[PDB]
Amino acid sequence: ASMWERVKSIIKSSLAAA
Amino acid sequence: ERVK
Amino acid sequence: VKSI
Amino acid sequence: ALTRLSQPGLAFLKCAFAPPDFNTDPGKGIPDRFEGKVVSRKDVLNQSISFTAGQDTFILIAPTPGVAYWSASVPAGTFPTSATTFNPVNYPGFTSMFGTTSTSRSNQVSSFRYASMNVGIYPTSNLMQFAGSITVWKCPVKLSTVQFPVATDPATSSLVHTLVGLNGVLAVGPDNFSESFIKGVFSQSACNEPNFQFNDILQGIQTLPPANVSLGSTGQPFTMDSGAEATSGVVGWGNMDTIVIRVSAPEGAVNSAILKAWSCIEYRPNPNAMLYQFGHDSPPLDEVALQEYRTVARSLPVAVIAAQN
Amino acid sequence: TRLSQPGLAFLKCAFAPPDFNTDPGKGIPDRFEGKVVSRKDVLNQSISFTAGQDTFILIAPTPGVAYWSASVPAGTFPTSATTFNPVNYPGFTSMFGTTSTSRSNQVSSFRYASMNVGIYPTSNLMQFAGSITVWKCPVKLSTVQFPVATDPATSSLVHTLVGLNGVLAVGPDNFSESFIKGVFSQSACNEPNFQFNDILQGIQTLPPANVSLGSTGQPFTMDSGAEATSGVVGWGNMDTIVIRVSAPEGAVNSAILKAWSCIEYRPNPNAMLYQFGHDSPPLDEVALQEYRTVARSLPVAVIAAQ
Amino acid sequence: TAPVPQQTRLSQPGLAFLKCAFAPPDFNTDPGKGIPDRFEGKVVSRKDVLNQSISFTAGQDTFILIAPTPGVAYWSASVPAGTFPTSATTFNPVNYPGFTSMFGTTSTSRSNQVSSFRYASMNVGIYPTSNLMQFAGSITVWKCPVKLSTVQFPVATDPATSSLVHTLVGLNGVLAVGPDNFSESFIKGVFSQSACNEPNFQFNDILQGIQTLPPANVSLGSTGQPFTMDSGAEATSGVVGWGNMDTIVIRVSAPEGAVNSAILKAWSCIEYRPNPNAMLYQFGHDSPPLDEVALQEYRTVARSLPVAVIAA
RNA sequence: UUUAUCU
Repeated sequence: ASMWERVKSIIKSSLAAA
Repeated sequence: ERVK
Repeated sequence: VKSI
Repeated sequence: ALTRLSQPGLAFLKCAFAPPDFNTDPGKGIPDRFEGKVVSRKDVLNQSISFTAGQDTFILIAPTPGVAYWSASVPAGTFPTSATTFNPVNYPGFTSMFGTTSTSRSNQVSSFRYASMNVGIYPTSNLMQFAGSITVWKCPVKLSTVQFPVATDPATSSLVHTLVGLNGVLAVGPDNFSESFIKGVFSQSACNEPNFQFNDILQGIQTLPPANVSLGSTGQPFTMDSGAEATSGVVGWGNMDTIVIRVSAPEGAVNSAILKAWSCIEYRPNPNAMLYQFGHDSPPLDEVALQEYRTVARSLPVAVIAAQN
Repeated sequence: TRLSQPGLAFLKCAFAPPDFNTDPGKGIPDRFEGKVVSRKDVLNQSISFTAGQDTFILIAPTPGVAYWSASVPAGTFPTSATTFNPVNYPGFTSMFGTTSTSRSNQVSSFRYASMNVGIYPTSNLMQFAGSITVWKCPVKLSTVQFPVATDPATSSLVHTLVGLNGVLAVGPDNFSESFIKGVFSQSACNEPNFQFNDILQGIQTLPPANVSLGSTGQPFTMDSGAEATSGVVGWGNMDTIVIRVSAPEGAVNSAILKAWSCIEYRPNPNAMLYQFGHDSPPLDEVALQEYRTVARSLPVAVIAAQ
Repeated sequence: TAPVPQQTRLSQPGLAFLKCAFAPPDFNTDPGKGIPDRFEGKVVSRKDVLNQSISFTAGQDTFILIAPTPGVAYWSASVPAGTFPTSATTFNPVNYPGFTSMFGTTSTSRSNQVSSFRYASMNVGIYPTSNLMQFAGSITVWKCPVKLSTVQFPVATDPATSSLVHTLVGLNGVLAVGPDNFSESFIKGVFSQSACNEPNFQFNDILQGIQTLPPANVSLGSTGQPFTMDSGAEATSGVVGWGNMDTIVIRVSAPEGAVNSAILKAWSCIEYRPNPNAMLYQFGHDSPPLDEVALQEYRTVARSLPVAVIAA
């Protein structure tokens, strides 16, 4: 897994979690 | 406008 | 404390 | 999710967490509640390095404008002694923006604000003679002063800048990443302040402690040499947790590697500064960008493998 | 949407001429709600220009001081030899005592709400001549260290102003206009959020006496004068305003000058003014975004009579 | 002429955090992850509590204050009845238990345990142990907007120079009795809290080498400060940083021929950036995520709370 | 009608 995907992974993860 |  |  | 953020607050995010991936990241600056003309310049430094065998060479990534990193070599198995001195490695074009004398630093621009700190390490050795390990932790260093009395006629107590959270450097921090040299490593640093503030530029500071000042009198563990005032120099101290990197080179080792630095940074131009032509006002604040920056900064490992930059 | 009246009165003194707005506004609508005191400061004064000389004026975030003016020969910029004198808003002496070591008694810290300045020409059609141009320099207050050879030898530090340099040459973007059309201008916050700046003791001149100007790095000197008459209290987070004013020699240039900035201070319990102070107004998100938006919106300066 | 062309469910940490600010030390409230700081950085919070039982020299108005400075619980100054502080009188440090462990013995090595500390709350309490007819006098309190500044001046020397050092401002509002205060019969004791001085919870850097203030070799006249500060032995105590907190001011008038004996509690929650090397570094957790409910509550409570309250 | 993004 690349870096922009360890980044965009916690983005749709924290933005979806709420 | 700019005054209110 | 804890009024409102 | 990603369709919620403003477009300026995105080039800002790429410049912050994943600068390596998009070959070009001008960025639109920080979506801060504050909008004013400012210039967003991203720094990139490429450096090929050879490590002294039998010696742990230490590296420092501090939020100092114009200079990407500091280094010193110390015998293996040991940490920096008070006698050890560090040297800087400017970012391409340092001379251009901060003049030649410590008295010229401020003319190019007045203040700065750090966006990101990005570091890369790429093993450039053969798999047969490479040996050793890379260790990393982040140190919360801040810049401040210390006043001590001096006997002159009449006697007075001069007060000067000193650095705190320094000694944290000697021991391998609890929160760290450790791995075999060959895998190399990438990592970044986030703002250590609740809000992003503008730190002013500092003049006349070639080295710390400054001349005529005895070390330890500062309480600081070691010395920082900017060197010639014309060659290099120290401008300011960003609110960024400085990153620390140790490289253990077991004796008889053949360890070399390429190094890359991504410092997304914003300054404010002076009208006489010819650079002012490309200044674009700080993009309007975008609430989610600020949530994401904070959120992801907190979710990221201290460091990661080189192959996974 | 709808905002509160304290966050509106604040918007008004900051962006409405001092003709329309009479009240300074209970305070700045921010997180902070501790005991503060707002005082809108207005300096009214008529002045005539030295003929044949180009006079430069600066509106700096220095409390109790309207501006700093000095004159240089036509078409030339400030040189190491030139120095600026400040003009005090009324009753300055009244709150910053008489000596530099007496600035802290009345109040302990501050921050600027807005900083506005204007010019209404008096000259008649046949006598007036020249131009007035304007740009804003992002000036900050820094500190500079250097070695000193005494026995024993040591390295002392001294306050210095950075961004000082931008003043020599006119800004890439500016308000260039005929002296007869006058001008109105304003300065806004230089930081994302509003922070309190402590008061400054013992500062009268910069570079301070006993300090070579070369070592300081700044282009020109600044003298407050006698501790009694004036003084340098503090340096707010606000871009500074620069203004050149060409005065052709065969000419008569008369004009009125208004300069008012609303501002907030932290009264000292002892202080004889502590009683007027009210608590800082509650947070107002609508007004903050509007303050920032109108800031980016307004031009460098506008023609007078507008 | 041609015209020119110009081109109700606040996160649990703000539940434990808000309780740090206005909840007594008997509630045994915990420090919590920290402040709902926008910042998520690594920090270790600590609740400092100090109990001091003391007697008051009668006929002497003892003036005490709470220091926004870490490591010291309060400062004590004493003077004749009806009199105020003077250029002659100096204040004595009275550090929190275990001070020496975090700042070491030398004034220069104050920095190593931690780089910077940000204040959470600052509270103080007084309880009287005096019987009914043996006690006398009154207590009076007001808060002060004391900030750490710096003064610049030139002292002739060859070569001549302008050395400048730290000087505290707002000490002038320390002599006269504040307009907004709480005054009561010594016996009724008193309780009080302090709020954040600024809207931002920025980290105040830790300083070194400051033992006395005005620092040595400097006239108290050339500093502007009303009186002196005893750093005390450098190894016993020192002042590292100045918190952006309103400083509290309490004085107790001891009329002649009266014995006043009462205990004293002082606590405060703080967050510090742990040194990588430090032992303390291993307890540290992250500054809890930014919560808007608690951040606005902390401020609404500051304006609602009276200057001081009865002991009971 | 023309020349930096998101699935």
